Amino acid sequence: GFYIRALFDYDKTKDCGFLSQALSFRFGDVLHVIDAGDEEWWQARRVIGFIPSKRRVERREWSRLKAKDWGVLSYETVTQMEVHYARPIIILGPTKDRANDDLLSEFPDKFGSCVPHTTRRDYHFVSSREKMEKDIQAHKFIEAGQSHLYGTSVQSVREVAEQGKHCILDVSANAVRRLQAAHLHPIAIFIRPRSLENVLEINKRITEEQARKAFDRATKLEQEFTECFSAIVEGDSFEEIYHKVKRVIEDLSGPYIWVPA
Repeated sequence: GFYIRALFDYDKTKDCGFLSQALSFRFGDVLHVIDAGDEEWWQARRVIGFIPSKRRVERREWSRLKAKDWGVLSYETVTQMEVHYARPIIILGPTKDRANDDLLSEFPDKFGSCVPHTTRRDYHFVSSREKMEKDIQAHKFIEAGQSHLYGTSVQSVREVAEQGKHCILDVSANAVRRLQAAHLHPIAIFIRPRSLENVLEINKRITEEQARKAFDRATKLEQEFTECFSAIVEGDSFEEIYHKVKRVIEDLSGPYIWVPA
């Protein structure tokens, strides 16, 4: 058959109280499709039941958008490939900073921070801003910005990854595609707030206004970068989100991983 990665969560018993041979899966789950003979329902098992076909899932999506005329994600085929480095980590969403620091302090042997370049051991110093600006234009950085310039080079990430540890990247989701192109498949973990109230329950260190801003930024982050996420994590407290972040990292950190195309 063939393999696909789900780009949405699916649980009909949970959503409707309907019992059937339907398979339940979460965003990011890799599914082994054994029989795609039925146009509406595919037979598969998480890497044995039925899941809606690409045709069925999208038809439903397009129908939704068409409802707004004058007023789309389903699955992606994946292949397994071997990796010779430790996968970089990109945690996104509310509390991502806390999760980053705790992983670094709690497991220094497994996680490390890379050495950023700067125009201003700690940093890779660059004398010329011009040379810097050109390297940026030359796609040497996964992400950069500024009164001095700062950037995280593909090479610096590579060094940490080759040394055998997951490199904790403090970058935007835009960096995911950048890393994929450099053949350094990151583990992009999105922490999704279940609601505005949920943000204050997973992050007990911010104000109500900060939580609203956080919820809004999370919503726009999911709308635009879902395909780039390796996993989506939710919870009723940071502890639970942290526990899941660790589990997701482990689950996706083997010598063999699933990738697009």
